[PDB]
Amino acid sequence: XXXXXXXXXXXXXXXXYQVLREKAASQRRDVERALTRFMAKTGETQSLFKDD
Amino acid sequence: KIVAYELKTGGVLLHPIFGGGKEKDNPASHLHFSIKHPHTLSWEYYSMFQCKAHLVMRLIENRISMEFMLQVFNKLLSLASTASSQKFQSHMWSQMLVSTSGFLKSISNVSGKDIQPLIKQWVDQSGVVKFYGSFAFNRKRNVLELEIKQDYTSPGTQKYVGPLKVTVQELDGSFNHTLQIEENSLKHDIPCHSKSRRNKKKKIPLMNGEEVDMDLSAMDADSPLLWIRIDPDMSVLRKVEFEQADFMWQYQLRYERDVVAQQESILALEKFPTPASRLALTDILEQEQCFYRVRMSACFCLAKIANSMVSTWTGPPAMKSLFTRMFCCKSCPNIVKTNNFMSFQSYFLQKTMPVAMALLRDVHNLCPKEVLTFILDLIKYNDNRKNKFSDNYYRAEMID
Repeated sequence: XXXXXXXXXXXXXXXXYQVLREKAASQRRDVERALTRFMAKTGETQSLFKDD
Repeated sequence: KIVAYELKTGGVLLHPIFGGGKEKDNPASHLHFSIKHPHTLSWEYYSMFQCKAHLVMRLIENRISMEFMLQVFNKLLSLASTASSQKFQSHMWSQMLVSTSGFLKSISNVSGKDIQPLIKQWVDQSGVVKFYGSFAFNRKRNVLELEIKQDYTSPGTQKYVGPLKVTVQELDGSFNHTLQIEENSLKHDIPCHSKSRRNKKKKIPLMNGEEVDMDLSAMDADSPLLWIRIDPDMSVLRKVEFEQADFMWQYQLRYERDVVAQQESILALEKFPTPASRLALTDILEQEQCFYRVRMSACFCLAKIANSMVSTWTGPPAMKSLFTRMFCCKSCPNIVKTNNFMSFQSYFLQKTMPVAMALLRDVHNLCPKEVLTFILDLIKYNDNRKNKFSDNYYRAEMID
């Protein structure tokens, strides 16, 4: 079969349930902290310590 | 609110009485004037005024039929709406001032009972009554039979209320109710239960309807009693102090037909104990259809008692198993995440529980590290618009 016949490649299952929703929720946390850092250094800023 | 405020402060009194003629007659001048005036009082005072207003109308339920209350109020509003909406009957019009005296008169016209004692107790002696109804145990194979003493004295803010009655649950039997007296150095009996013996055979001789329960777990050699109560319908303004066997408290938490009883055994077992059976019965209470806020204070019971589990860490890191065994989204492989609403038992319960989990501390550095990281993970796994319910307060109490 290694020369004559052929096959088909789908190649991406990735269906690991808890791992999937870990990916999604971790990404949501990322976008949270990203926009936080952005408007953090963007707008009027007051701190918790001095100069953070 | 009422007990806390009138033990902070003096009474909240409902005068008919003046200090007319530049007279005071104000023991309740612990801060300020009240008699003729709105604008002396505190919002603490005015709030508790309304609260005593609720509960004294409950006492008027306690002496008089609700149907008669409908009768009274219909007569009130009949006379008022009659006296309204006319050509101003001259000199004959102020029937819409329907104040205390003639109202009382109309009550007694509907049913004249001894409610002027009710007045001079509660309307006209602004005092909260604690209760040292001291549990004794006769028919502990005792010659004397099912007896408990009545006791009270605690000044600063005290009051002595005598003739009332007492509500007791037997094993599987009668709601025993027993009179009270003044001159309160008293000893009293119970309308005795049967010889509840061979109770392996007497499994359920009709506890309360078709309720189903079996434990010989209590001190059941000679305990034909289950629960003490004075006035479960909460007649007298009360703060009741007594002691039972802890078995009886926990078994009341196995079931009772009063939220009153359930949260007060919640408080009584928040004080002292730590068996793991306490933890067990607590969790058992948390997992049924019983009540919402019962379970919230039950969470705080677990908080106190697992804080008493420092050297006695016998149970697990608590309540993680409760999020395990009560919460399956898609069987929840080790973490509960998504869309857990529309069942508002679970709404309040998920809203409450991780706070009491964040209380769980044992003295090394009080070390709730697993709980810490777990709660951070809870904050991770929040829902999209699949929840139609604005995932808001859940965030708020995870933050708290």
